[PDB]
Amino acid sequence: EPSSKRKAQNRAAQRAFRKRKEDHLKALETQVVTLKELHSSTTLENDQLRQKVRQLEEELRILK
Amino acid sequence: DQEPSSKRKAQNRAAQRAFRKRKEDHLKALETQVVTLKELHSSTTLENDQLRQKVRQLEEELRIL
DNA sequence: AGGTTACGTAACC
DNA sequence: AGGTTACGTAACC
Repeated sequence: EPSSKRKAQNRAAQRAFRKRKEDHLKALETQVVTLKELHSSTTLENDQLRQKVRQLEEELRILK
Repeated sequence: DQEPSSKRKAQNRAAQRAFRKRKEDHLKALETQVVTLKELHSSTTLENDQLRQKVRQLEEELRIL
């Protein structure tokens, strides 16, 4: 059977490990919410930029 | 004394095993989703950078003639 | 070395 | 009722 010191170390190592898993879980939950707002905004900017390119392409098609 | 019955011990084990499974299934799903989202962010950002260049190439071409 | 894998214990709600 | 909260145990690498 593990010594009193090894027992104590296993409890502490698990306490720490358990906390890191919780921190990581919460960090991923926030990343999905953030990366979803980030995706919805950069894709809206791409709509405006592709419409801006379609505008300049016909404006060059006309003036040339 | 106050010790749970053999059947209750078995149920606590089963319930914990099932709880752990659900928690891990959600972990793998999030990990996958965050990867799908990160690569999508990197993809639509490269596109945004291509559209910002295509909006300057066409403005230089429509500035000379 | 002790972080990690792996499963358990039991009160609590 | 048993899912959930809360920690522990120890071998493995």
